[PDB]
Amino acid sequence: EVTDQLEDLREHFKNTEEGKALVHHYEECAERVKIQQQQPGYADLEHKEDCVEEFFHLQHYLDTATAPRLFDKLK
Amino acid sequence: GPPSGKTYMGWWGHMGGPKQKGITSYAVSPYAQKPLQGIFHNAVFNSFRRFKSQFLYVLIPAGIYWYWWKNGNEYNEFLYSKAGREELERVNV
Amino acid sequence: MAFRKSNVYLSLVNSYIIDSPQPSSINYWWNMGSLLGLCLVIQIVTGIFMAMHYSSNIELAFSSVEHIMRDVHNGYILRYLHANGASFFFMVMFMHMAKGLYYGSYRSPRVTLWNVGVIIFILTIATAFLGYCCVYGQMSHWGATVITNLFSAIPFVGNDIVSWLWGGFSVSNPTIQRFFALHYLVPFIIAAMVIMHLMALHIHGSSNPLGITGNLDRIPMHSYFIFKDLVTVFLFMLILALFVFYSPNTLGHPDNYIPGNPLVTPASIVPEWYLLPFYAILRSIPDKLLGVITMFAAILVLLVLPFTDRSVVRGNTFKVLSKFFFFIFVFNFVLLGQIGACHVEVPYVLMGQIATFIYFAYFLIIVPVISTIENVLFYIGRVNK
Amino acid sequence: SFSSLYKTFFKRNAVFVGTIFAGAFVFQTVFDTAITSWYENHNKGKLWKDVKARIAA
Amino acid sequence: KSTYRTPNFDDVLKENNDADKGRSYAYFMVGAMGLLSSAGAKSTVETFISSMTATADVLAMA
Amino acid sequence: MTAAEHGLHAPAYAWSHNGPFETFDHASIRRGYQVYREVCAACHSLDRVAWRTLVGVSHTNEEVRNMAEEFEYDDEPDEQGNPKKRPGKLSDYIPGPYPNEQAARAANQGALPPDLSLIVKARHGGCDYIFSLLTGYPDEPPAGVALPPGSNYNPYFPGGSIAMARVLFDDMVEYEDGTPATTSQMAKDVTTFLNWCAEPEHDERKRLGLKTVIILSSLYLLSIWVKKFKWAGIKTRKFVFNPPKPR
Amino acid sequence: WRTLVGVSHTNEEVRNMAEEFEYDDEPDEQGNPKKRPGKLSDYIPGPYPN
Ligand code: HEC
Ligand code: HEM
Ligand code: HEM
Repeated sequence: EVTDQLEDLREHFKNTEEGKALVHHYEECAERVKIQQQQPGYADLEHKEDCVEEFFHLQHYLDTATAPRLFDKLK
Repeated sequence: GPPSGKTYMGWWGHMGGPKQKGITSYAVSPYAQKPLQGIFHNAVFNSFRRFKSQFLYVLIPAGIYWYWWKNGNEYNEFLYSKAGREELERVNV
Repeated sequence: MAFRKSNVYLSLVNSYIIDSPQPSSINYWWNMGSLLGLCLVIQIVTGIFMAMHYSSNIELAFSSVEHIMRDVHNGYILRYLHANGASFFFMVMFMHMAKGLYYGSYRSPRVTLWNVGVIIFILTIATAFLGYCCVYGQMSHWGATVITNLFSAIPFVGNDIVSWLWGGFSVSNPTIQRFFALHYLVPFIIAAMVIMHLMALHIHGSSNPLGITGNLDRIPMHSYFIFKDLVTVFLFMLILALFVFYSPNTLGHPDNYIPGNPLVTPASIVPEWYLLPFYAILRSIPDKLLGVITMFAAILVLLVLPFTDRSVVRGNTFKVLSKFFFFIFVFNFVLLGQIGACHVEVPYVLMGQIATFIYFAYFLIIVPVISTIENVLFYIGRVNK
Repeated sequence: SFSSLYKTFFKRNAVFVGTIFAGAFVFQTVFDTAITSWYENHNKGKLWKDVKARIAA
Repeated sequence: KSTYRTPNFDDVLKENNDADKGRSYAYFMVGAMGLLSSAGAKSTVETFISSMTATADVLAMA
Repeated sequence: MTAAEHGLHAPAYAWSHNGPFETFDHASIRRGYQVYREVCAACHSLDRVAWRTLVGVSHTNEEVRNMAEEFEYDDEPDEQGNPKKRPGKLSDYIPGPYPNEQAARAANQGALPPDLSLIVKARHGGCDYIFSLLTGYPDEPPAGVALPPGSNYNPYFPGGSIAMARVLFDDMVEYEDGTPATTSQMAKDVTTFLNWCAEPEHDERKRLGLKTVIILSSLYLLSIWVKKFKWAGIKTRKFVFNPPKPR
Repeated sequence: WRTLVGVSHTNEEVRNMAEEFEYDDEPDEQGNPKKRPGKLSDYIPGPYPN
């Protein structure tokens, strides 16, 4: 019944004050990029926006948050 | 053996300094002294004197190059981000 | 006379170590030379005791170093001692050269001593390069490939020099066996040049931080500077022991534990950290021939120093502008190494170019101008007219 | 009895260096034991003897 | 000022100047440095010799 | 380069061996060998680790002899010169799954799986990078990432596009001591095991470092005292100057 | 094989003997062992495998 401790920590810090802002930025980017993918001629644009930056901001926050607390839980 | 050239250092007895009269040395035995005398006074006071006299020459150029390096690092990190790709292709091409 | 005086060999030992008149006022920056001798003894002993187990074929180089780390008793002690001791060899050597640069120990009597030290610096750079290539990791192969593909820029005989250095058509088993044979040979040439360094130092004695003549108050080297050197020797052993036992792979690049693969480029071909300033001086010039000319001129620009120092007093001990510009030079060298560690990107190209210009303008432009200004200010500050 | 202390241990250099080597022998044994015991006691539960006792129980 | 008027060393002279006491204090420190230097030199020489002794790769094939 | 091309820098987890007096959790080395043998050994080799070095770290002597007998190696040829196989001993090495690089590249979409003997030391970040690479597989790549077919996304791999699929899932390995094998627990165990395979001298090296640092710090302080003692007679000199009579 | 060229045979005369013998190749894309007709860089083979 013991589920993954890192995923529990990542959910707990996604549901915080900073984490909801950072997932709002990433979801806003993902909406804009799926709208850009719906446009015709998208495969011949040669500059396609990707949300690696917003995912990296969110994941770096979650890494700094869950880095010191996890190995206490890990037996 | 053969003699070497004119040097500016002799040996014990014929060093090559000038003649000395009137300079008188006094030195007491270390076995009558206190080693580690004054190390706490000179640890906090003489050390601050030496640091205060000699830190602007070491701290202004270190601050200059560290500010230059930090500014260049921040400009590079801005350039290869998503917000500065127009300036990236402009200053790259 | 005493037996340490009348003997053949003990008179050499006596006049260089025991009875050698050192000035009374020299400080702990004069311990760097004895620390370099200790460093070189450490490197030679640990390198022989690892050459007893190292196999210099291209298929056995990395695995034999890995055998030294794993199967040889206290072999990690020898390997980390060799790597961190080479890094500390260059740390202490940069302090030795910077002491000669600050206190003006290159000047009119000690010019031959300065040139022999520059020869030792060239040979130690070359020895560190060859021994780094002996590991045959990923950084060894690509560092050897870049720095021996540099010599294909010479217009007439460039490819001939390159295929003679390589022993083939790329860095391969001939090149690795040349590099182990020469990495064994060269530190004995360094030890001979260290003996010649000691001869040229012995004919005129050490300078002191004041720059004035040390011939008046002088102290025998035994029982005074033996223990003043023993202090820094034990401090050097302490910091080297910390860097060997607790943080043993800090100064090394982590790519070297990849086996040497010629078909895979590791996306940042970077030498050891003590070669990064000359690597940045290389990469600042956008030409292959002028880059290697500029790197060799960066090493050989130390020989213009006793002819461009137009100052009439020796050493920056009592010179405000020479102090300030010496430390601008030192932190320019640090910034140049930090530039050479990085990629070839947009601010770093111009930063390394301006820092290379500063590195060359210190010896040729800054020092004569500043020293002439200080001569004139020293005159008119105390001449009343 | 500092006169007796000096005259015994520090007057003759042979007895001096002999006491240095005897102390170095006793020091090597005792100090190596002390560092081994402190290291193995600081790392309790993480060494193979403790993992082996856990497997045994 | 005469040369027979020796200057003030009083700030560096120790108040008691017993000979055996000060010499035992100096030679105890020199002997402690030689003590730990002997231990370190033994450990260093045994390190290099034990590196030369054998390897685990052949002690397994013993 | 871009942040995706550098990769995401792995954070600093509190390992049980970070720190100048710490040691490997050897039960974690045992559990990490279990997750290596049950998961990682299908595609990854361990060509530098002998069986005999596992003894006294994670298993017993009779415990390693059974695994070495479970594998098979090449023997000296028989009296007729035919090739011959042999059940292994302690002195042999841990065998990799593929006989050559071309077999590995045939089995893994053309990407060669690296040998995990030195990969904690071979990558910047070390155990943090290995743990973050093994667990940091997003279920969805971020929107806009042109991903090649057969390449999964991992933000910690430099470039983002790694060819190792996510191989750590919950309760895939039944641990011997009843440790609850989540994905992060199994990642902590294999990262401790791969760090042991990188630096198996780690415990003894920190032990000798404590001995050496204590002896050299004591020698440095004693040498400072001996320097000040030998130099006191020169350090407290006094010069007076009564200027001489003219001739 | 390349040392015999210019001593007792010619180049196209040594190549035929080297092609008559067969050595090991680099393995193919599937990692299977593979044999290769020999060339001038290869060595004169012995009659027995061990
Ligand atoms: C099956 C196929 C597997 C399994 C079961 C594992 N790995 Fe991984 N791995 C695999 C491939 C094809 C690659 C190459 C990826 C690429 O270069 O695109 C890898 C890579 C790694 C790496 C290197 C990461 C890097 O280069 O930055 C590591 C550290 C790694 N693999 C570890 C690992 C561990 C610890 C495993 C199980 C416990 C494991 N792999 C399983 C293919 C496969
Ligand atoms: C001038 C002094 C020396 C310097 C500066 C020097 C420098 C180096 C360096 C930097 C390395 C690479 C270390 C690594 O990253 O693993 C190295 C490796 C090596 N050196 Fe030296 N070296 C010196 C003396 C010697 C001598 C004289 C020998 C031969 C007897 C030697 C034998 C080796 C060997 C065998 C390696 C192989 C790789 C290893 O195990 O470290 N060294 N050297
Ligand atoms: C293996 C490397 C070297 C060794 C063993 C060595 C050794 C020494 C020693 C023992 C001294 C006397 C102590 C001292 O003054 O510090 C000395 C002095 C000197 N060395 Fe070096 N040295 C080396 C490299 C160099 C280098 C690279 C230079 C610079 C080019 C250099 C220039 C000098 C100078 C100028 C002095 C005299 C300083 C003075 O006393 O005023 N040496 N060397």
